[PDB]
Amino acid sequence: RTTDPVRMYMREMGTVELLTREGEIDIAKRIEDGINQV
Amino acid sequence: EEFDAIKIALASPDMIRSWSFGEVKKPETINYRTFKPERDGLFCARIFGPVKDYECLCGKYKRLKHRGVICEKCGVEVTQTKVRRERMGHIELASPTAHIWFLKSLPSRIGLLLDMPLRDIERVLYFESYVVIEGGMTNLERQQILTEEQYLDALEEFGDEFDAKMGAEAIQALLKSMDLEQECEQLREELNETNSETKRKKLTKRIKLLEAFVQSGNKPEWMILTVLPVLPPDLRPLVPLDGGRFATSDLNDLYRRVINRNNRLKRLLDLAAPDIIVRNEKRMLQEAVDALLDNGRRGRAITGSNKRPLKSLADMIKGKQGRFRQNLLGKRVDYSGRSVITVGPYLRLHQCGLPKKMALELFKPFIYGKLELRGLATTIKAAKKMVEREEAVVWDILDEVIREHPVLLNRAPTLHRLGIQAFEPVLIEGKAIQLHPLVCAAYNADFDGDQMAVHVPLTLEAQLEARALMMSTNNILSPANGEPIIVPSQDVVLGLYYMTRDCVNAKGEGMVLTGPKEAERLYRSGLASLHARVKVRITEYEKDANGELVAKTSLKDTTVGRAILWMIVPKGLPYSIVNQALGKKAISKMLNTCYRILGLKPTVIFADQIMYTGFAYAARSGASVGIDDMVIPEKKHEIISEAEAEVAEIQEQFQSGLVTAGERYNKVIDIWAAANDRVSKAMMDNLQTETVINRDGQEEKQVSFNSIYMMADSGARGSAAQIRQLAGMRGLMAKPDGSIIETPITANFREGLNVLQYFISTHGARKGLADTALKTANSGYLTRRLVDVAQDLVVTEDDCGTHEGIMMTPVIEGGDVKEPLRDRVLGRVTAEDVLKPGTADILVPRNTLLHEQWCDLLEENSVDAVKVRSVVSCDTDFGVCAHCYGRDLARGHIINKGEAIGVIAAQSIGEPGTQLTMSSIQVKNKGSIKLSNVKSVVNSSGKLVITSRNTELKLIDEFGRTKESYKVPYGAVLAKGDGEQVAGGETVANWDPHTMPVITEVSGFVRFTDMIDGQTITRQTDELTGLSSLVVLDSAERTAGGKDLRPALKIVDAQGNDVLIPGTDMPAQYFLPGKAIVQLEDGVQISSGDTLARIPQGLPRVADLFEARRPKEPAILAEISGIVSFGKETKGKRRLVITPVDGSDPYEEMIPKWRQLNVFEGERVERGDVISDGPEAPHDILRLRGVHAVTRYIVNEVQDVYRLQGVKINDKHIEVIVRQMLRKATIVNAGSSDFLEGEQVEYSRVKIANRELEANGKVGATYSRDLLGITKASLATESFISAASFQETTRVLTEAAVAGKRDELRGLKENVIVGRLIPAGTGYAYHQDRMRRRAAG
Amino acid sequence: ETLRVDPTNDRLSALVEIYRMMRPGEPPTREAAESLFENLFFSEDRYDLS
Ligand SMILES: [Mg+2]
Ligand SMILES: [Zn+2]
Ligand SMILES: [Zn+2]
Repeated sequence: RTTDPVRMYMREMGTVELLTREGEIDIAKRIEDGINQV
Repeated sequence: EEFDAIKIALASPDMIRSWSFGEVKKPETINYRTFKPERDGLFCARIFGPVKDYECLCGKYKRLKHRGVICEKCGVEVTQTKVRRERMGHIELASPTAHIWFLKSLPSRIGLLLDMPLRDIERVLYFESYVVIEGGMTNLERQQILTEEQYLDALEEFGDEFDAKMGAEAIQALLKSMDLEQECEQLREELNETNSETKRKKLTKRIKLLEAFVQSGNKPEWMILTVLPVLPPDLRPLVPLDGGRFATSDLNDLYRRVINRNNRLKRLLDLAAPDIIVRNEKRMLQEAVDALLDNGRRGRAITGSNKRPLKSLADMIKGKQGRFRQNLLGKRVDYSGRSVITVGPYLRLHQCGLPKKMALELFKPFIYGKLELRGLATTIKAAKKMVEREEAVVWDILDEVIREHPVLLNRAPTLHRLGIQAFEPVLIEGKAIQLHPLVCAAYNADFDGDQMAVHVPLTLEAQLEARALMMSTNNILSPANGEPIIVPSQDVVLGLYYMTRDCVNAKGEGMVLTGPKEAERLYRSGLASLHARVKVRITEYEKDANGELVAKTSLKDTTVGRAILWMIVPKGLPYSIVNQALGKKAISKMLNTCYRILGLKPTVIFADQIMYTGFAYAARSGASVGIDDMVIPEKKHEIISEAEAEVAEIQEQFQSGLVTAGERYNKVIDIWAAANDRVSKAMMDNLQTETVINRDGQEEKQVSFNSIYMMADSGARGSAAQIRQLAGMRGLMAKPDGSIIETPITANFREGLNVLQYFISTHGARKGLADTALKTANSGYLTRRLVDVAQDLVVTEDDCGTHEGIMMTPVIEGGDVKEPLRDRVLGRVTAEDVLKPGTADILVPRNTLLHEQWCDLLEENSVDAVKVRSVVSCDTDFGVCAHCYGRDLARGHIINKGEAIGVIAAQSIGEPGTQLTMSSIQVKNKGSIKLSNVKSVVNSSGKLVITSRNTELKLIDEFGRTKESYKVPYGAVLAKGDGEQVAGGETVANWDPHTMPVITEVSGFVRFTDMIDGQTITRQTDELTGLSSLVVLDSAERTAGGKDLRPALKIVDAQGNDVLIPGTDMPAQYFLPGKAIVQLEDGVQISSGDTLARIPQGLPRVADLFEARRPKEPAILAEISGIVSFGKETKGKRRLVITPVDGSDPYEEMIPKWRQLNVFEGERVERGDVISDGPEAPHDILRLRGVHAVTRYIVNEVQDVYRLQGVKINDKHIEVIVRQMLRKATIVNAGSSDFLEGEQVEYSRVKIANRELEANGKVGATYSRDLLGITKASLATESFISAASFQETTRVLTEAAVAGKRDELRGLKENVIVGRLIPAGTGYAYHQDRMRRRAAG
Repeated sequence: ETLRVDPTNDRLSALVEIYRMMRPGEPPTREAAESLFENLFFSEDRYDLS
C-alpha cells in the first residue's frame, strides 16, 4: 500500500535502463537526418 | 452589520470569479535592502491593498492629484489600506484537481455516489491506470477500469468507440455526464423489488445524495476545482525584530512550493515532454495541495528545519488551540487584575478588601471624566501628571467614585457557578485582598497560596445584574440541594460548642436572674462560669397568629452561655432550640429554620453576629494541642502479646501442614483487624470521658475537656480514625499491587514509626497522591461533554397543559428509608388530583406546589405513592413549562421562565464527583408482610416456597408502609406466609445458596422415562447413600446420542398419565438440563412443593451509565408473551423457539447456553421477563418498556452510587438530561416522509399533530423512540456550529456543505459566538421582542 | 507446526521474502538481500552490544 511516489518513479524509471554509445550516435543520426530533410 | 442567519455552500468557480481582483504571478517578496513588497506575488499591495498613504511602489503617483492613478511603472494603485483584510485574491489553475474532503473521509460522497469504490479512483488518479469514461460500445462499461496494458488491447481492437481515461478531467466528464433523475426514480423503484437491509440502506443513501443535489442545487462538477483562493498577508505575516531578523508563518512556504511547482508544470507544458515527468510534477502538485489542506493526514508529514510538522489550515480551527476553544470562548480581557488573597475577619458580607492601587489602575477614565467635570485637570495630560503627583484629592475622588461601584471576584477552577462572586468594594492599606471568610466553601479555597482575579461591571446593566444576582444575599442555598453553604467551619463552631456547654464543675450553680444582661455583667466582670446550668427568665416570641408575634416570658435552668446567646435571637423562636451543645449539624438546622420561617436578612445578620461572637469567645475560650493531650490507653500491650502467642500457634499449624496459606491469610488478617478494633475501644473510652471532675459530690464524669476530643465532637476537624492514627495503631496497609499486608503497624506518631513502617506507608501514600493528581481530568472531560449536550434547553413556558408523568415512591430497601418520599416530593407538582388514605380528599386540582405544609400534612397520612407532571412528560415544542419542573432551590420558589437548566444540572452533577472516587433471610422487627405477583406453594413442610421468581418479600409495618424489601430465590424455603404477623429477629427464609430448586407443586409417582443411562444423562449411583436417580449431565458431558433429546423425568398418576399443571391443561414434567440431579428412584412419589432435583454450583462505572454503554453479558428478556421452547442445536449458539399464545412463533436468536438459563424449554413467561443472567441493556428496556422503568432504574442506580459517598442531589437534574438523550424517534410506517429514518420526535409530534389531524386520518407514519449516546447525540443535532466547535468538526463541515445547510442562531453557543445577547434570561425580553418583530415582519 | 506452515521452499525463497518484507516493492537481487541481512546483525558498523 505504498504512498510515496518516490517509489513510484524509481520503479517506473526502473522500466528503462541505460542505452549508450551508439544510441548516443543513432538518435543523433536519425535527428540530423530529420534536420537535413526538413 | 446585522444579519438573520448563516448559510454554508460550496465555493463555485464563478464565486471566486465573483470575489476576485487578480490572478497572481512570481512569488518573491522584497528588495533585501528596500524591505518593501514586490508585485503579483505574496505581499503585493496592488491587489490586496496599499501599505502607506497614497503611494505607488516607486512613488510616481501621490497627493490625490493622481487620485485614481495606477502606477504604470509598477501597476500600483491609490486607496486606503483596510481592504487587505476583506479582500481575497485567487489563483487560476493549469489543470483541474478534486477537493479532498469530498474524497478521503468516510462515505466518500463521490465514488459513494457513483457506486465505484475508492481505490479504483485512486488508481485512476495516481495516474497508473485508465478507466472507461463511457462505454461507447456497451461491450465495455462506464465505471470500468482498464489497465495500462489491457487498455491497449481494447485500444488497437477498437479505437474510436470508447472514452476511457485517467485524471480529474475524466471524472469531470463523467460526473458532468450522469443524470440525477432517472437513477433516483429507479432506486426508489427497485427498492420495492428487494429492499433487503444493507441493500435498502445503500439505496436510501444514494437516493438522498441524488435528491439533495437536486434540491440544494449544489453541483458535483464543482467538486472539481480550477481556481483557488488566496489569503491576505496579515493573517500570515512577515515581521521583524531588532536584528533585522524576522518571523514567518508555517504557511507561506506552502503557497511558495505550490506556485513554483505550477511554474515548473506550465513551463514543461510549453515544451512537449513525455508525460512521465508531467505525472511526477503533478503528483508533487496534489501532494502540496492536500498537504496544505491537511499536512499530516495522508503521507509522511512535512516539516521545516524544525523537524516539527507544519501546521495545516485545518489545525488552526482545531483542537484547543483551534479558534473555538482558544480565543473565541475563553479570552484575555481588559480591566482586570489578580492578587494573593488574605482574610478580612471583621468584614461584612458585602465587603471585600481592595488594594487601592488596583482600583486606581482600573478606574482611570472615571476620574479623568471627573476632572474635566471639575476642571482641576482641565486637559488630560494635566490629569496624567497630576495623577502622577499623588494629590490627596486623587484618593478623595477615588473613594468618592468607588462607592456603590460593585465588582467581581474570581478563583480558578470556577467549577460551578459559585466559584466566582460579586461583592462591594472596601479599600485597604496593603497589597492583599481581604474577604469574608466563610465562602471558602464554594471556592473550596484556603489561605495557603491560592489566588484570585477580578473583573469590572462597567455597564450599568452589569452593575445591576451583579447587585441583584451575584450579591451574596442572593445565593446561599445550593440550587442542587437545599442546604445552606455558609456553614460555620471550624473555630467558630468550636468556640460555640465550648460556650453552649454544661459542665457541673466550675462554679456559680443554682441562682436566678432576670435576663442575660446581668450574666454578661458577671462574666465580663468575670464572676460566673459560662458553661454552667443556672435558672433565669427569658422572653421569647412566636408568630402563632397570622404572621403576628406571640410574646411571653418564663424560666429555664440553662447554661449561662446559652442564656447569653439568646440575646442575638430575632424574635420568633423557642428556647428549646437553643437547649444543647449545638453540633455543626445543629447550626445548620438553626440557620435553616431561621431562613425557612422569617426571611433572609434576620438569618443573615444573625449569621454575621454569630461569626463575630465566635471570634470573640474562641479567642477567649483557651485552646492548644500538645503532648499530654496525646494519651494511649494502658491495656494494649498484653492484647498484642495474646496476638503474638496466637500467631505463633497458627505458625506451628502451618508448619505442621494442616492449615493452608490463604486460609491462614484470612485468619491472621481478621484477627489483626479485631486487635485494631479493641485498641480503638480502649483509646476512645480512655479519652472521650477520661475526665473525672467532682462537684458537690464524691465522683462523677462528663464529656472530656481535652482539646483533641472537642475538636472531634464539633466536627471542626479530626475523626476517630485520625485520632487513631496519632494515638493507636492505624489499621493495615495495601501495597501498590492492590494486595493487603499481613503485619499491620504497632506504634504510632506519638511513639515514633519504624524504618519499614514508614517505608511501607509510602506505597499507599503515593498511590492516593497520584490518584489525587489524576482523577480530575475525568471530571472536566465529563463535564464539558454533559454541558455540550444540554445548553439548548431553556424554559419555554409557564404551563404546558400537559398530562401525567412518573410516579414517586421511596427508596428504603435493603435497610430503612434512604430517601423519604416526603423528601422526594419536595417542591414538585402532582400529575393529577391526589387524595389521602382517608379517601376522596383531593388537595391539588391536578397540580400544586407541595411545600412543607403539604409535606408534613401528608406525612401524617400513610400515602406512599404520587405522580408528578414530569420533566419528560412535559410536551412543549422547544422546551417546557415551569410547572413540570417545580421549584427553584437556591431561590426557594417556582422558577419564572427564561433560565438555563442544563448548565446548573451539570454543575450540580460533575462538580462533586472530583472527590468521590475516593442462605437465608432474617426479619429484624414485627410488621405485616407482602408478596405480590406471586405463584408459590405450601411446601411439604407447611410453608410457602416460590414458583414465580418475580416475588420478593417485604417487611411492611403494622400501618402499611414498607420497612424492608428483600429478594427471595425461586423455590427457596420459608418459615412463614404472606400477610401475617411475625416477631422481629426470625429467619423465615432458608435455601442452600448453591441450589436452584426443582420443586414439584404436583404430587405424584415418578418413573425413569425419556431418559437412559449415558445417553441423555449419566447414571451416577451415590457411593455415599444408595438412593439416587437418573443423573443429568451438563451441556457437554452427556454422550451426544441423547444430547439431541431433552431428558425429562416424568410425573404421572396411577394410570401413567401426565399430571397436568393443576388447573391448567399444560402437562407437568421437567426437561432437565445439567446439575438437576434427583434423589428418588423409579416408582417413587413427589408431593406438592417437592424438589425432584436440586441444582448446585466506582466512577467510570457511571461513565458507562450515562454514556449509554451497553454491556457484554445481557440478562436478556422475554420479547413477547406465550410459551417458548429451544431452537437449533448449537452451531456456535443454541436458539429459542418462541410460541405466542395467539401471535407468531418463529422469532429466535442465538443463545450462549454456556451462560446459565432461567426459563426452561416447556416453561412460559410474559413479555419483558428475564431469561438469562448478568447485566442487561437499557436499550432493550426502552425498546420494550416505556419510560418510567429505565428512568427510575438509572436514577436509583447512580443516586446509590454517589450516596455511598454520602452525597445528596435532587432528581430533576437527572430527569432533564434524559430528555436530551431523546431528541429523535425512528419511524415505523411511511407516507408522510421516508419510511423509518431517525427523525425528530419533536417534529414527528408536530406532523402527527398536523397530518394525522384533520389533514388526514393518516397519511403519515407511526414510530419508535430512539436513544443516543450523549457524545453522539450531541453531534447528531440540527445545528452544526456547536457541532463544529468541540469534536470531529471537519466531517461536520462537509456534511453541512453538501446540502446547503443554514443555521438560525437559537442555541446558547450559536448566539454567543456571534456577539449577540442571550436569547434567554436577561436578553430573553429583547430576543422575544425580536421574535414577535419577525412575527410582525 | 511452523515448518509445515513455512512455505518458502529453498533458502533463496527465504532470502528474498525476508528481503521483501525488508524491502517491499523493491525488486530483489541476490547481493541486495545477502549484504542486507548481514548488515543488519552481522556488521560491526551498524550493530553493537556494549
Ligand atoms: Mg489552596
Ligand atoms: Zn509607482
Ligand atoms: Zn411542562
